[PDB]
Amino acid sequence: DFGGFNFSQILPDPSKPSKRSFIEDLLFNKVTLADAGFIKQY
Amino acid sequence: PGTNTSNQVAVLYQGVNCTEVPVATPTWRVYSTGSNVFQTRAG
Ligand SMILES: *[C@@H]1O[C@H](CO)[C@@H](O[C@@H]2O[C@H](CO)[C@@H](O)[C@H](O)[C@H]2NC(C)=O)[C@H](O)[C@H]1NC(C)=O
Ligand SMILES: *[C@@H]1O[C@H](CO)[C@@H](O)[C@H](O)[C@H]1NC(C)=O
Ligand SMILES: *[C@@H]1O[C@H](CO)[C@@H](O)[C@H](O)[C@H]1NC(C)=O
Repeated sequence: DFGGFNFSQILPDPSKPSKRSFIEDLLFNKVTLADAGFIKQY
Repeated sequence: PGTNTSNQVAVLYQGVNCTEVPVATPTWRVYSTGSNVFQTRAG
C-alpha cells in the first residue's frame, strides 16, 4: 500500500532461487561473464 | 586466529575438489586425516 506506486519490478521475486528483482535478473542476463571461480572440478 | 590466541590453524585448498586431496609439493600431510573436511565454493 504505497499510495499507488508500483515497486514490483524492483522488489525481490520470492519464486526465483536467487531473490533477484525482475530488473536485476534482466541485467544479469544482459551481462555475460567468463567464470568467477565456480569450484572448477577439472 | 593469531599466534597468541592459538596455534591451531585451518588449511584451504583453493579451487580444489575435496576428493582430489585423497587423490593426492607440500611435505606435510598431517591434515589428510580429515573427519572435518568441508567443501566450499572457494575450495
Ligand atoms: C504492479 O506492476 C505489476 C506489473 O509490472 C503488476 O503485475 C501484473 O498484474 C496483472 C494482473 O494481476 C498480470 O496480468 C500481469 O502479468 C502482472 N505482471 C507481472 C510482471 O507479474 C501488478 O499487478 C501491479 N501491482 C498492483 C497493486 O497493481
Ligand atoms: C597477544 O599478542 C600480544 C603481543 O603484542 C601479547 O602482548 C598478548 O599477551 C597476546 N595475548 C595472549 C593471551 O597471550
Ligand atoms: C567433487 O567430486 C564429486 C565426485 O567426484 C562430485 O559429486 C562433486 O559435485 C564435486 N564437488 C563440487 C563442489 O562440484
